[PDB]
Amino acid sequence: HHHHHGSSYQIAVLAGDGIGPEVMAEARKVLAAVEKRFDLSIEYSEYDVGGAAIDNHGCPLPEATLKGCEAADAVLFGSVGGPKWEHLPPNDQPERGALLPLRGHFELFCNMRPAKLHPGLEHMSPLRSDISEKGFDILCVRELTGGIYFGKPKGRQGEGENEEAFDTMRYSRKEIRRIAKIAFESAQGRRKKVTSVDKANVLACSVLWREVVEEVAKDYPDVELEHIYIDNATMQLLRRPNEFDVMLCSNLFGDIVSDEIAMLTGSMGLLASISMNSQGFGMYEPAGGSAPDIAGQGIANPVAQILSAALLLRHSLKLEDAALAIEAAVSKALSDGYLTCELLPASERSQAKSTSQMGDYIAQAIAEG
Amino acid sequence: HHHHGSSYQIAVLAGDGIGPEVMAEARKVLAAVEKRFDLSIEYSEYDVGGAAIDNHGCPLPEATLKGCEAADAVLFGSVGGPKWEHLPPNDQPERGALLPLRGHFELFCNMRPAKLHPGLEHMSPLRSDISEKGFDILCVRELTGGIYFGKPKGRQGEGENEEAFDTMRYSRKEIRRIAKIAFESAQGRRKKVTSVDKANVLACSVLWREVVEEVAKDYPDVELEHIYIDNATMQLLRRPNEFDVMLCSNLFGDIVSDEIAMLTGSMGLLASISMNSQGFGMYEPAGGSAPDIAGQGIANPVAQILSAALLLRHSLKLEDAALAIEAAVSKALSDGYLTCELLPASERSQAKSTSQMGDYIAQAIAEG
Ligand SMILES: CC(C)[C@H](C(=O)O)[C@@H](O)C(=O)O
Ligand SMILES: CC(C)[C@H](C(=O)O)[C@@H](O)C(=O)O
Ligand SMILES: [Cl-]
Ligand SMILES: [Cl-]
Ligand SMILES: [Mg+2]
Ligand SMILES: [Mg+2]
Repeated sequence: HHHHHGSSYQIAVLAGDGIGPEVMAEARKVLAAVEKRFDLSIEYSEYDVGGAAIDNHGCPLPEATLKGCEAADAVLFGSVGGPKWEHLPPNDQPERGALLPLRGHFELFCNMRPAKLHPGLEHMSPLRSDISEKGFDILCVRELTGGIYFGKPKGRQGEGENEEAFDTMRYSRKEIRRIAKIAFESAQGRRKKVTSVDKANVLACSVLWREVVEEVAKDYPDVELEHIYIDNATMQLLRRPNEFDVMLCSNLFGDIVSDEIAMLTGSMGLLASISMNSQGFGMYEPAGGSAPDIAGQGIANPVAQILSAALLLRHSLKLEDAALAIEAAVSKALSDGYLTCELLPASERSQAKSTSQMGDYIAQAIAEG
Repeated sequence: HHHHGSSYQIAVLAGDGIGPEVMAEARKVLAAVEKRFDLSIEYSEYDVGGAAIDNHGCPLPEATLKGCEAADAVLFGSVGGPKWEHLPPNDQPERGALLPLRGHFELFCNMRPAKLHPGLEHMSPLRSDISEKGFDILCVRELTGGIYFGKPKGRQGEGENEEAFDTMRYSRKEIRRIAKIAFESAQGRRKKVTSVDKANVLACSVLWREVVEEVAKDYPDVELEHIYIDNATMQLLRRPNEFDVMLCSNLFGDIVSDEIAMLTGSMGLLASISMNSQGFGMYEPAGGSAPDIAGQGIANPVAQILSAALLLRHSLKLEDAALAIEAAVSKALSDGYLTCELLPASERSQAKSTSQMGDYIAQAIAEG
């Protein structure tokens, strides 16, 4: 879809399952405030995805939803999955079923998961206090359309005790180069360090990864490159998270490293995910899941979904001041002690703010300019 | 080679860096144990790793491979160092010794026991309210299948379409043999197995989870749960006391064991068992060759010493001898015999040397 100057921007809204819809409502409330403020013309089109789409259409990614994403500038996505549908066959489940085909179809090779310890919440981290007091801010860049996720041969053959399954990890120089360039450009604008995570002592793919990373590293002389094996990286993120800036990982290794870093913040309800292609189209979603055990109770933390909209404004729509406004309003809520239940002790449950109290505060803070 | 009623044969492969100095403490402890229990053991020493490169021109000399073939078990140190890290990859110590050993000897079973020792919970990089509760997690890693040894591997093409590939493969036989060991291990511990996979993405993990469900029916007293690798990395942070045995494929077990080792904050205490179906195995510290402290007499020998205890239990079936070493090491750690790295720098004068630790532990076994 190409945007024309003065036309409305088009956002496909795919709220999904569980807490998706209730936090999406708060992202739409904060977006309405931003639209009025910075003067925007945005149109929204809602589509089912995930378990909601299994329930309404019989599959997790209906053709009408694919077509609706194709017509938009950007997708604001909630979360999918839940026990209702985990009995289902594999290709048929909400997450495998919606997320892998979305990524493949739109060539969303670039995943970026920003995580940091926010001022005054260092204590909720599961790290020892002398480590969490040091802070960290780590951007994970993960290659999303290659490696072992999409490689073939992939399947199962044979019989008796010798029946075997197989998966193939594959990477080309073109695929490694595009993802490495995003990690180095990111690092150039942050603290100028890329840690590339591989298993180059075992995997041919990682020997090639490390070679092509070294090639691209030549074009970014201001940025320090280091390499680390995936097993050692899980250890070093525990011991010295303040020493990393941008992580650059393959598809499986980035799946792992981004989750470990997310849990090290102790505040996953704050975390957002960007999945983009080379034309600037992307989907923007909370890193955490559909949390079906609390769906509908108004207790979910909507900051991850709100931040997802800020990153959509910045990355796809290039509406930079609109994005920073959201981010400032979120930070003002968190420092003015507007916290949801999972960011307070169990004894302070009655000071917790609801999903809608949080969105109200953040939307009001946007209007205050 | 099998054991007949005669002397046991151990092959000693000390390797590089701190390998020799902590092997010396392990040999001291073994001498005490052979005296107290009247054991009959013969030892043979072989170069491996960079020592082997420097002396023989390759990291796993044919003499070293044969010396292991002739033994009931191997006591292994560590290999690697910056002197050798510039060489072509197959010529380097680790890749060139460990992967050929594992493949040659069919060491499909890797076991890495990890726990917070009493009084050292504060070493963990976890928040105190988590670490103070303790944990003890045994990682069972499948060691000779999956993407480590799968074929094909290599490259195709040229320029932008130069591409590389690796293949993860697993048969039912390979999943069932390593699942059994996790279930037997759990039955002797806290009766829970957590199988770590990525069954929403990998065909090998769909077959892993099916074969693990089959094997679990034979151990109805053990709780089975499945967890995806990315989530397992987060749940081991928040609730490590809730896990007993982890059951993992080769790459997933390489990653999960390393995260758990760092959750202890005391990697100098940790040992690794690599065994085959015949009970032959190689027993070694989980930690590396630490060349920047080699020869200083600062290295912690507990992981090497505990490697010799596990060799006695798993390969030699000498349970009382194994338990003796474990009791002596626990005595040392609770009686203020701790090395450099287990104490604040401010308390360095209270730290024990490599040989002071061996002496004390050997002295303690010499006391019934
Ligand atoms: C649901 C699953 C296929 C997915 C992945 O592995 O990428 C998820 O873990 C994620 O990280 O977004
Ligand atoms: C050196 C490397 C090949 C090896 C492996 O990946 O298994 C190491 O990380 C280990 O855990 O023993
Ligand atoms: Cl991958
Ligand atoms: Cl594997
Ligand atoms: Mg994931
Ligand atoms: Mg490892």
